[PDB]
Amino acid sequence: KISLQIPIKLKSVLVDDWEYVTKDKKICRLPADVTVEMVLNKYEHEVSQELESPGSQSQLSEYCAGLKLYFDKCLGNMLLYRLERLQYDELLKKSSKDQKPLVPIRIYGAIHLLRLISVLPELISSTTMDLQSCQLLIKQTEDFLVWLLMHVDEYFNDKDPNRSDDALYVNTSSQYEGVALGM
Amino acid sequence: VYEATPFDPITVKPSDKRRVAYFYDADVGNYAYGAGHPMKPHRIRMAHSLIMNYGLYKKMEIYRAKPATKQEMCQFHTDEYIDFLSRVTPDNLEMFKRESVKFNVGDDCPVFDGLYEYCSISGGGSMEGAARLNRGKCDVAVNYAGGLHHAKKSEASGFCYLNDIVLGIIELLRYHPRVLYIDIDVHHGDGVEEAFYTTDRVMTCSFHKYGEFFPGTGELRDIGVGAGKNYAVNVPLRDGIDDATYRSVFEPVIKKIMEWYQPSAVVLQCGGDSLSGDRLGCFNLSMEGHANCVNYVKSFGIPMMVVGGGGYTMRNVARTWCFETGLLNNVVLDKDLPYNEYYEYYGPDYKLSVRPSNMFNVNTPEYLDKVMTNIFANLENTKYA
Amino acid sequence: SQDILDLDDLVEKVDFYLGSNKELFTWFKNFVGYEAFGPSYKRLPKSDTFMPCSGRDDMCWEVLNDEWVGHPVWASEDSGFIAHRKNQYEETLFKIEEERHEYDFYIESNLRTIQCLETIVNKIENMTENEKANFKLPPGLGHTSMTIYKKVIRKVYDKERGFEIIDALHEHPAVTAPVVLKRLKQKDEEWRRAQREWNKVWRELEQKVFFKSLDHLGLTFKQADKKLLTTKQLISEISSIKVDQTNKKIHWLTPKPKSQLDFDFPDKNIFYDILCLADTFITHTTAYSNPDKERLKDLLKYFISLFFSISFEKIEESLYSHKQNVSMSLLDILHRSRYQKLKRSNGNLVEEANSQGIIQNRSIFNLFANTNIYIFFRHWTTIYERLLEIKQMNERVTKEINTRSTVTFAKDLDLLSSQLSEMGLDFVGEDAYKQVLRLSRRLINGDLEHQWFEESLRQAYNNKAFKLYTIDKVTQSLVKHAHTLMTDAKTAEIMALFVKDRNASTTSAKDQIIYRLQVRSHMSNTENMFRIEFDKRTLHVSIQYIALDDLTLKEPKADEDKWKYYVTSYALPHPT
Amino acid sequence: DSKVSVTGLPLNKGPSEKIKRESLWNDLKTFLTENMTEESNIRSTIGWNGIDFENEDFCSACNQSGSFLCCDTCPKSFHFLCLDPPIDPNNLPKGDWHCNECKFKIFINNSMATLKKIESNFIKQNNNVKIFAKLLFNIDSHNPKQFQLPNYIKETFPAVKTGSRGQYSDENDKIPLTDRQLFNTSYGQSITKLDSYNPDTHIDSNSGKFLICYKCNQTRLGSWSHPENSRLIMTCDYCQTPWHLDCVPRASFKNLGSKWKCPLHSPTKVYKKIYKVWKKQRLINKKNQLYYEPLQKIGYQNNGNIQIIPKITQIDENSIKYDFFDKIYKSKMVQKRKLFQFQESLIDKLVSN
Ligand SMILES: [K+]
Ligand SMILES: [Zn+2]
Ligand SMILES: [Zn+2]
Ligand SMILES: [Zn+2]
Ligand SMILES: [Zn+2]
Ligand SMILES: [Zn+2]
Repeated sequence: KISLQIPIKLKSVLVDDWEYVTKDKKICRLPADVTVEMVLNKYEHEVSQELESPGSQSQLSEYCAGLKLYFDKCLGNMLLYRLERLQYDELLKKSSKDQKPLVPIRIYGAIHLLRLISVLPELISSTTMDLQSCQLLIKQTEDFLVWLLMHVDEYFNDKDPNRSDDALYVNTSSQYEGVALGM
Repeated sequence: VYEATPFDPITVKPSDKRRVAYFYDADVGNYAYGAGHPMKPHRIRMAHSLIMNYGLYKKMEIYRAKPATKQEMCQFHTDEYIDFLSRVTPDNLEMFKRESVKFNVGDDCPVFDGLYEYCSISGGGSMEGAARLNRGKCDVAVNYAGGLHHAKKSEASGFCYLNDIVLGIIELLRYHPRVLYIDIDVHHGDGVEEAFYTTDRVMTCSFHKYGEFFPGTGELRDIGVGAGKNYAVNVPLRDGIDDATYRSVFEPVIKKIMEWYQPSAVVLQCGGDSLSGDRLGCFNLSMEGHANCVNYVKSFGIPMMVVGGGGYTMRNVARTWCFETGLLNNVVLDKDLPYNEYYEYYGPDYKLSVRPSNMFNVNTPEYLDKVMTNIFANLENTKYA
Repeated sequence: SQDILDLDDLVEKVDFYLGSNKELFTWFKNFVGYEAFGPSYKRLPKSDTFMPCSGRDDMCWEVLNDEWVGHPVWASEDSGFIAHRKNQYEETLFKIEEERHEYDFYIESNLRTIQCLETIVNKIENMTENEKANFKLPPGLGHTSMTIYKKVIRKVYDKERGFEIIDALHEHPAVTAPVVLKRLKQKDEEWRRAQREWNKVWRELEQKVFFKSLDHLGLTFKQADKKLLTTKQLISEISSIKVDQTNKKIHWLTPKPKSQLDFDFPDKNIFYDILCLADTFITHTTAYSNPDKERLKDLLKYFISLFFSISFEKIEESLYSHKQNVSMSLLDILHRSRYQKLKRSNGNLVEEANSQGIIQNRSIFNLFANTNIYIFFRHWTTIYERLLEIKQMNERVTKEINTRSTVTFAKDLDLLSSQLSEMGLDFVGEDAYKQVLRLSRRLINGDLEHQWFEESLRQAYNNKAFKLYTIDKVTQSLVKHAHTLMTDAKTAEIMALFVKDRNASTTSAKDQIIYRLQVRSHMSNTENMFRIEFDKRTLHVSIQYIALDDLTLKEPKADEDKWKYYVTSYALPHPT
Repeated sequence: DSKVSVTGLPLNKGPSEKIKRESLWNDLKTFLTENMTEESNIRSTIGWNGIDFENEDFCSACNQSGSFLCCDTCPKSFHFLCLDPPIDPNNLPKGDWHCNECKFKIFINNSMATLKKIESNFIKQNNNVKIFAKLLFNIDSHNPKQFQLPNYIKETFPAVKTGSRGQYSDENDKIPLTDRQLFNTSYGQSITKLDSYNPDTHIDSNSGKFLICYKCNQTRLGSWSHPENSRLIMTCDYCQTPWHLDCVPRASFKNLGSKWKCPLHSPTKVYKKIYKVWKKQRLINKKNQLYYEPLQKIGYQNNGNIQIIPKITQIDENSIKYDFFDKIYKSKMVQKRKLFQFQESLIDKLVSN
């Protein structure tokens, strides 16, 4: 049984979100400023600048692309709370009306990536993967967590949407509430 | 600041004379919210009945306002909301299981019949009244059919669908600079307070009940944002208030506003669910304690509109509105009811009076002093007109 | 301290800590040198403030409000909106008018449609056969409201068949008009006769419930006088005044608060009334025997005569004159032997402290008492308070009942409940107060069942005289308390010293200390002591509590009198 | 016409004998109107023209009720939004709708040899993602559901517990009154708001003494022969200092949404307005938390998450005494210096004149 030991501050950030999309009824403002792709490209670029071994950087880029594609394919299935699903559907409608097939990675913020990571242990232990492969995955995502916690106040700052602007979250109207929750 | 002053009887002001206008459509009494509903359009008939048996038709001119059309109603609501109202009927409700949940029109305020027609009549009445005032043939317009102040911009909450008070205030604002909206229904008039929260040309002042009671809004600290800071006066009262305490709170706040805001047109929402014995309300007011406030507003002599409102027991509200109209026409009405078609409801005494109960008064004077102190301290800054 | 919180915000948050201590808080203020602020509205982002909103001109844009929104689920914390109580009789009064609305709604819709149908028939009669051949009736029937006639038709005509007949009406007017018109008339007739014949019973019922359903603080009152009148509550109120006075005494800027309880006794006939009530009660009561009956009457009579210093013979004349319109020292009754005999017969500082203070022509008097004397006096002053409240509303209620203009249009139709006039309970334009008293006499005697008393007090006193619903169960209480003063020997002897003291015409502080000590001798350190201090000039009665080490009299105002009481307290070697 | 109405019987029928027994003891002037009303169209805008497996009643993705589409091939049913992509109810799937799992099974034809074959195929194609391969294959085979935090992270905090429907509830919520609605219909009028009955609410239960009001220091109990001098003492839920509803000016009994907090709890947020954010952590309860005593007690600043004693940084009363004196005296010094520079610029501009 594998275990992933997230730093405490990111657990607090996750619980803070878990309240925000629950009984305060806010949602994630989209398209956010720092999507998933910018995060991971910055991570990989910064880590390849210091790493000298070839296989290290090969496994680095493999991890990057793999996390990317799996987020891309799983976001719709199991990363969204109940209240958000309506915004998701509306985004699909807009994309299909504009004839651009939807990519989750170029709209959604990093908080969903933290949601993914927080899930990841169950995702892996529900499978038949190799012990060494799952172990290297845990070590890898752990290094990603470390690099993320070094910059935690660049993405996850608080701004109180009800007063100034451009906070990471926004409020919903009563019609959006009614449709999304009480369809 | 509040100081206990007893109940002085209401009397007609001698000099203030004015040529009023009574709007009544002969059909609105037929509608009826299906089965057991606290507000119903039968009590719009009973009122008129009495005014036609007391013979006030010689004292003022009664019209019927040509109804509002979709474009005119959509000065406030969104196209989709107005349209969905104009389309829905209980046969094809199932076709609308997305909108009927978005717009809240299926649960507390059901769809019954003539819905669009009823709402259109109330809206057209309100607008034509503001217009005749605006143009100036009269100096008052009573519209006892309108007054749906909970209906928000894109959802009908609280048994009321079309928010005609907002349309009336807009048509008023077409000519008059500043308009003052005085609400004395027991609930909080969140529709109008919201729809003029970010402006300085309309000042809303609502005396409502606070606590776990519909609609849970209307604290004392909601005092308007944007350019409209300090231009909204919510007064949260407590249960069981009597006529004396209500008058002693009402009079100074309204005098202070009209000293400092200086409105050019008043819109008074004369609801009847603040009366003793209602299914919904929890106050303990009489007929005199409720006519006193309208008498006070009239005293100043500003072009004004009186609008209807709640009403959960047709006997109290019918007699109250007959009395209020009589008072507006500088006539104190005889306390014995003549013979009319609905003579049977008014038992057992068959009189024009409403009786208070012995419910326990809770509004402690120190509470009132603190509230009126906060409100005066805020209003200190509306001195510039 | 870390420049995290503002200055003025800190000042406000400290005010809630030093607010009642004005000196400390102003010292702190001068020492330191001194958006959604409403919790109900959110803000929508400026990406949802763009909707169709067809007919808005320029002005309706700058004046309306689109972003700032609020709704009764974020204010209600997702769970709220409690409702009122609405006691049973009130919903029983609701159902009646609900049925009324149903009937009148159907009748009036039938009328409003039948009249238009009839005028359309009037239009079609004078036409020719060719014109009725091509006549069609437009939707609306030429009227303004389009949906009510379809509603009445579908109610009467089996909604599927309702649609059938409504379309066959719009397209075949000349063949469908008379039959549907006649049937509507017939249904209107049947509905109308049933409506009036049910309207009889509706009134018959709401008459027996209306006032009983408008006056219900008075039924939270059959129990809030049997449970909130025990001695526990009675001592709790006054001990609370005492404790709060003490804990505010530490607030030194607050002056010395007043004594615990104050009372005024303006109207004197009510004592005569109370003695007559007690006499009638015991006269009916079969739990005591005749000697005990006479003992009870005697105790009430003579204690009321003395404590209020009311001349006995004037009391006797007033009481017998009361008994006309319906057709011995206190110690002598105090001791059983006396009662039975009379009934069968038919340095320099101490000396100056003791010399000053002998008041001449005593006008302010005292009573000291342990608990049961307080409870007796408490029941007495309560019952007086209630009866006085009524006899103050008396004149206005008489003027009200004298001007009740019965509308004979109703009384010929017997629309008014003659029940209370059938038994004659109603209050004639004479003194309503006398009628209330006589009715209470009858209730104690039982000549009227209780419900009639309650309904009489509701209708005659429209809503304001409910407290008398217990006028029986209170007097039985009071009388019973009186009996204790005869039996518990301790209380009898305390009352004995009361007779002595109140009988004394000149006394100093020293004899008062003697009275206190001799009374506290009868009850141990477990019992409490309260002074019922009487003022005959003003007729004011002030009850003070006593912590068992406290003084006899209220604290003096001057230092010389304080030294005087101290030295006269040391003059008797009792613990000061 | 024989169908019963609100009255109990058909409309064309008088009262029965049971009702009339248990309910008994033993020209007009609005004829007019079509003569006085004359229409008003004086308004400004009159120019405007104007195998039988039984399905579920739950969204097995979110385990809450609603209007849901059911499956033709498994008993599992979802709300119309809980799908990927979510399906519009206006344009329903023409014909039978098959869930992800049954569509998966019929795509694999119940043959695991093809399963392992296509797994080898997939891992052959994208060797670029050779690591995540199993999951990338399996994602399309699991039925959707809302995202629940893994319990191993709900446990890090003790004061974070889920509500009824899987919602955040941080113990500042009062409680599920439930049966209190039966209590709300009290046989004797003693409803929740506590009107006309405050004898024993002014008196502590266990101790037995009086509940004092911190701001006016009097349990005003009145007298229940004279009740117009009660003042509705209520007690907080955290600190329990009893307050008057007239000192904290609010006028209601907070009884349904949350627990009431006195004005004696310091912040839980900042809004610096010159506008920075929080100064308080969460409750990083259990053994895991590390308490740290400072080595320096006069100018250590470190946080606003202090803990007072006789990473949470403990401190002593006298230390904060010193630090507040430091704030006060530095503030008076800088205020004096601001006045000094103000007056000195004034004197410079005067002597220039
Ligand atoms: K405003
Ligand atoms: Zn209302
Ligand atoms: Zn669902
Ligand atoms: Zn399936
Ligand atoms: Zn207080
Ligand atoms: Zn507290």
